[PDB]
Amino acid sequence: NSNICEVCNKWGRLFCCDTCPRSFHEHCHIPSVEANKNPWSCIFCRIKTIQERCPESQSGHQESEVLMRQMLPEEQLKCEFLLLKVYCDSKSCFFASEPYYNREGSQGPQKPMWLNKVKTSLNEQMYTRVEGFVQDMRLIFHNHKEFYREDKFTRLGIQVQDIFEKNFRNIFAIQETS
Ligand SMILES: [Zn+2]
Ligand SMILES: [Zn+2]
Ligand SMILES: [Zn+2]
Repeated sequence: NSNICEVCNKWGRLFCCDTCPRSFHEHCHIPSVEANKNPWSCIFCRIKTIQERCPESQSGHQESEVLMRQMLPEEQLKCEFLLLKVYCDSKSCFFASEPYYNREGSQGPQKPMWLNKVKTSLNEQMYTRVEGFVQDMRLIFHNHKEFYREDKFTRLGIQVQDIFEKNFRNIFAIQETS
C-alpha cells in the first residue's frame, strides 16, 4: 500500500484498499471510508469492476442522454468518483468551502456553490438525475468566472473546470469528437 493519501497526497491516518495499492484518509475517500468491511475495495476498484462486468459501457455516449440518467447506484458511484477526481487536484482547495463575495466592482452570484456542498448533497441523495450533479459542478466554475472578471485569478476556475470536464468525458464514456 501507498504511504500517502491518493487524494490530498499527505500522510496521516490512512485506510488501505485490499484490492489495489491506494490509501485514503477517512473523509478524502468518497463515500467516507466504511467502518468495517473486510476486505475493503476503494472507489477506483469499484469503478473498474463496473467496466469489467459490462465492457460495452465504454462505447461512446451522448452527453444529453448521460445527463438524463437517474441516479441509480452505478450512476451515484460514478458521480462520487468524478467529484473525487476534482478533489485530487490541489487547486480544488479554492472551491472546497463556502465562499464569500466582497470585491470592488463585482456582485456575488445569485446561487453560491462549492465542492463540500456538492459532497453533502451526494451523500444525502439529493440528486435524482446525473444532470443535478453536473449542473452544480459547472455552477461552481461559472460563478467564479463571473465574479473575478478580468482578474487573472479567473484562470483557476478554467483550470479546475478542465479537470472536471476531462474526467466527466472519461468516466461516463462520452463519444469522442473533433
Ligand atoms: Zn487525504
Ligand atoms: Zn482500490
Ligand atoms: Zn453486459
